[PDB]
Amino acid sequence: DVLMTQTPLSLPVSLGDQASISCRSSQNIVHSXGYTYLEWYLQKPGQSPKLLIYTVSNRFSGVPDRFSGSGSGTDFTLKISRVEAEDLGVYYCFRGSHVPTFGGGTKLEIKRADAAPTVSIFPPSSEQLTSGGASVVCFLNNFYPKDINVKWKIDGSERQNGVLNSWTDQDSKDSTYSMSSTLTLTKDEYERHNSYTCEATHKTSTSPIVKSFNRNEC
Amino acid sequence: EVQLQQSGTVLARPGASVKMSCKASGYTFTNYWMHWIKQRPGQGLEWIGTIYPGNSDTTYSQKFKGKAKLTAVTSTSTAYMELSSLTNEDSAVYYCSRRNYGSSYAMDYWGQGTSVTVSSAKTTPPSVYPLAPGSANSMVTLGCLVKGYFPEPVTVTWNSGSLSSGVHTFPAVLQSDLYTLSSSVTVPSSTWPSETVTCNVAHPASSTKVDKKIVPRD
Repeated sequence: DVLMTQTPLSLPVSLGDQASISCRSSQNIVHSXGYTYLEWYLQKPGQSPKLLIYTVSNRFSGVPDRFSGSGSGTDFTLKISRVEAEDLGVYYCFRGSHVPTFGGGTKLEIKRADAAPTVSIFPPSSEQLTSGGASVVCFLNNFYPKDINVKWKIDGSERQNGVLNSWTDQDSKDSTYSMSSTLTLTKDEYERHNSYTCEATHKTSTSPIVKSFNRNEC
Repeated sequence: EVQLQQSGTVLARPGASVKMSCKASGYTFTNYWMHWIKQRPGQGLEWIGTIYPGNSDTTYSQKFKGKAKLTAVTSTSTAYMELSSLTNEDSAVYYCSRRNYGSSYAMDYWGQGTSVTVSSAKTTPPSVYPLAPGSANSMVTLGCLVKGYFPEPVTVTWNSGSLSSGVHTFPAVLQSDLYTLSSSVTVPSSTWPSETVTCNVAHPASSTKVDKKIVPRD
């Protein structure tokens, strides 16, 4: 159907660099008249989306000349020169004609040197056990880029049910990302197994980072 | 100035209905289309529909017909959206915005948004567990697990907030109507356990505050 495909989903850049966000319509965006209704909106954390560019290349009042847009037919582009700190957030193209539709969005992020995650695995606390629950926490902190995957192994056997994941937003201090993975079981199932393993796969290594412990050992 | 003030936060049960308002001031309410955009936690903007206050004409996205009901009160320059058969997927922030034409052709003014949560959970305090290193380097990672609470939010600090850097408090995850989250903190191994490290979790809704001092797992 006439969707709005926006790419890329994540656009990391160095402040001062130029950023280009693309948007392609599955059909030629008609003409609302001579104007072509394709807008660019920016949404910063905890805020409402805000108008950047309308009718493909017209800059909304108050918007810096650093932002400019262009394109025609099915391909449109938002160009941001000298990206600055306050420009970080999520951009959305929008087809305002016929069937109004938003693009998937593009997160303008900071680029930095790759960094391998520091992985920390923790067995259930005796307090949680006292109550009959069993959570095994694993942290994968300060890694770059954002892409990563976690796999849990209970006695060398992969486990994927009962796993809860969460990711922080880029760290405003070292520009890294961090993830938190929690495998939750019942005390009984947890006490029926000995080996607990958390293992991270990140581009910074051809081999996965493995953290683990055995319930018996203390 | 054009202004759009939206009704406040709402908690609703599945199957029920909710009605939020978008009060307009600063312009000729009956001359512009009012649009409604939906945003799910961490997700992208999604066009719901629009209504022209001048004659109540409405146009809805195929995905929302039967879900969103748009009305408008001329007398009070207020637009309304009513959602039916609420489900968990309706939980989201809902924005209203006026689409201008003339000086600009786009949604130039947006409301602050109305956060709607759909849940059958009742206030539940969180269980807090300490995450401490199991076996006896230079840097040490500690943490706390805040599990099974409702509703959001929860505040986590370390050493009453005096311990700020090296801290990662993760976004909560919804699992079977309840929320779970964690917070890690990495410090110099010459600081722990010689110096104290405590996480302070507070949960306003349930009038609860919990402190866990991290201690080695001897």
